[PDB]
Amino acid sequence: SHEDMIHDAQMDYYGIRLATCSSDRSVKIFDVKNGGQILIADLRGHDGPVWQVAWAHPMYGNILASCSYDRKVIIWKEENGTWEKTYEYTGHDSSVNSVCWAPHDFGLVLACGSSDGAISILTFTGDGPWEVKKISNAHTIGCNAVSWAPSVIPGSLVDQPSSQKPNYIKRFVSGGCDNLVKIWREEDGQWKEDQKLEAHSDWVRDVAWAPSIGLPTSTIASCSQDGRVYIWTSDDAATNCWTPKLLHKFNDVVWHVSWSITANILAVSGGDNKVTLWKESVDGQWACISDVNK
Amino acid sequence: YSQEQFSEAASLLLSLMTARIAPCSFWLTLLLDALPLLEQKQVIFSAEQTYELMRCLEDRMAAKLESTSPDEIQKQDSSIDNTKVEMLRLALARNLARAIVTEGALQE
Amino acid sequence: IESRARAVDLMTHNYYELLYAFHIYRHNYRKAGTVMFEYGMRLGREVRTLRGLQKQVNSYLACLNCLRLIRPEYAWIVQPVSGAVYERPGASPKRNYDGESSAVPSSSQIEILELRDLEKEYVLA
Amino acid sequence: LPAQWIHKAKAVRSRRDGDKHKEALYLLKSHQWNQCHKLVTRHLAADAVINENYRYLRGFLGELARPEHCKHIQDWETAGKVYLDYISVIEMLNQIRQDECSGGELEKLHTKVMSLCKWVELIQCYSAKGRLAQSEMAKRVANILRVVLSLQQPPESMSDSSSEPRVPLRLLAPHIGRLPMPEDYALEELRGLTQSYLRELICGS
Repeated sequence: SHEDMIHDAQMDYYGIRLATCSSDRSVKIFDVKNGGQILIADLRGHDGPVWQVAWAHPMYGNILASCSYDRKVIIWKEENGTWEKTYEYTGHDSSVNSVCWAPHDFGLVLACGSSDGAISILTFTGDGPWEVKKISNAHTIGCNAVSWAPSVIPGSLVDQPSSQKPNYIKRFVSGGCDNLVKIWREEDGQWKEDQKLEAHSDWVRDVAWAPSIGLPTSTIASCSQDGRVYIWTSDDAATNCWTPKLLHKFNDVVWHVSWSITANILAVSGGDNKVTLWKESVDGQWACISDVNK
Repeated sequence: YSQEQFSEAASLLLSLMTARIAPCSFWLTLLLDALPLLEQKQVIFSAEQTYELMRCLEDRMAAKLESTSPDEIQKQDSSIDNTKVEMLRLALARNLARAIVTEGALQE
Repeated sequence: IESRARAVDLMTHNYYELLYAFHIYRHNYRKAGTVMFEYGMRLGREVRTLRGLQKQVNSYLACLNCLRLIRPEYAWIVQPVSGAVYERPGASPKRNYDGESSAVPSSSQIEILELRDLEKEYVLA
Repeated sequence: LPAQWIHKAKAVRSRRDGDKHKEALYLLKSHQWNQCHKLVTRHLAADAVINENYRYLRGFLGELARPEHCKHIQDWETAGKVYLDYISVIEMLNQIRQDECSGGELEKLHTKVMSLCKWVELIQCYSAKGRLAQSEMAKRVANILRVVLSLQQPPESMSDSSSEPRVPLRLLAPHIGRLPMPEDYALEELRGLTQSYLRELICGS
């Protein structure tokens, strides 16, 4: 199979097809069944090394996006058993590093950040245009990691019935390489400054939104190069109640954070060739409930 | 042609094209001149051989289009030349159809 | 003529090429190409000589000549499969050889044949 | 638990896997009227007309024809009940000959056929296969129209003695001339139209 080790690889909503992307310059795809699997494809195209892809929601169907070093994002849609290259964007000065789909409640818009110091957000009508939402000086240096708003999370919606549809304000988070993290809300047609966060005196590497189903509060696991893992939490941003807590003091450059598809636990890639499996215990504290030696 | 030597003219042309030599842009004019012979009531016309002529013509025009655009000049007469080429091949088809008709009416 | 042509043997005359020439007379490229292609079909079903191979080559040749005339909004043909035809008029009935299964009208047992497919076929021929 | 959600889920499942029967069934069952409309128009109409499986989409269009469904879908009137009309006329004319015919439905045949001739024009095909099914429809309607115009003078109960009536092509032509026609059977149709215009012009204005 792949000529270079895998950064990212994602199964579907249905567990029956797997996309696997390396910096090995191409991305290969298996059908998944019975425990067996046939490599159905190996999509080429990416004239920069590949890191990340992005699947979309099932009520839309089957949609993938990908970033590369060549400042190209390639956009793949599956037909008749054939995934193929549907939209592709470039115009970027530095390698496009972060791509992530928005909740289908907000729609078919991908977020696209790069260490350019600035970030675009691209909408696909699904048949039509690719609406561009480009924000310059988003960083004074560059963008490392970005996360959306997950669309629905407790805190004020208990009194809001299931029959109606609530207002969908757009917000999100990210952290860059100017030693800072930042928080954004969308209005006036554009995005403005929820929050500035300066606690990691070094560059932040990865960011983790706790899928706050059951949580009125807003919960962040921020991992930087400086070995400090901050759980940032605010019950209310309007009363400005974001506070840092230590999750773990790893002595390695702290790398990756990703919540479960089951939205229960967090996987943290450490400078140990390991992925620590942490769960916020039922009581009050964050316990590394398991590990995977990479 | 100039002394209207239809039989041996056509035989030579058949032999030459079966020899399969020279660039396409000129086989254009080749069959352009072959036109009135094809028009004339002649029984030696082997329509099937005429049609490897035309299928090679298709092959060559496809290759010509792939290798270059027939008209890189935008003028009132470039589209004239093009549509003239399609009309030419349409004339090829229609004249061959007539020749087949005459051949059959003579096979009686 | 089709009543006669189906009823009589093909080796006496190609009434199919006869009708094809009529098609040419009447400027009907669709029907002409279909006739010549189906006569190639009949030859392929019936005979297996290399002369016959040249013959189906000519058949498919002429059909795609009609293709040279066909308008893009019609780039396809129908072809239904059916049973055999009577042979030896003036002789006893039930004279049937080889043959093909009959189709089903309340469905689509017919085959629609377009540019690229038929040129695949002629290239292989 | 309301089967609305289960039909939603198995419907998107089917839209993933490609089981035509199942997407159609569960789209009907959950009544996504507009999108089910649009998808059936895209695919299912041609499928059923060319494969002659009128039963299923017959029930389909029948339940869709309910006026409230017409209210929640744009352009139901444009196509769906139109093809429902096609198929209904086809079946009833078939059965009227499956028994001994009665003019009390033959007159309705004439009235609705010559009318819907006026709206065959407004058929809009945005696909090659859509226009192909349109062509198949046109050729079949020409065939059945020839058959019925021949048989409306039944072989033992002739309607008119020997009269050659004036053809309603004076109304048919301005609308039938608005669509193209394949020269395969356009030949015979156009020839019949030739002798029609001959008498029409020898007896013109």
